[PDB]
Amino acid sequence: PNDEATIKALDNVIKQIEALSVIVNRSEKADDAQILGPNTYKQLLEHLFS
Amino acid sequence: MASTTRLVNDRKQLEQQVKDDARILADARGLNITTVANDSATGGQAIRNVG
Repeated sequence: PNDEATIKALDNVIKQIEALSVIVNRSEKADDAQILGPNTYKQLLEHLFS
Repeated sequence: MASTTRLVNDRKQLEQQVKDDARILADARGLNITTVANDSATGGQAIRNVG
């Protein structure tokens, strides 16, 4: 057997396993809420007499 | 026969775990269904009764 192939295989396996165990999962999404800007009422026309 | 003989299985388990936690957190964004129509006609030769 060639002893220069086992070392290469071990290198590849170790490097792959270590590259797999570094990536992390993290998100920064906001919430579905709203802003609710200001508002005022408005009056409808009316007629008055006495 | 030592801890070095458990690297391939370790990589398999790690791959499965990474595939799982890459999908647990991924956002769910549903698409809009389109391209729905009646386009499944069937051809063939008629009967053409003689008489």
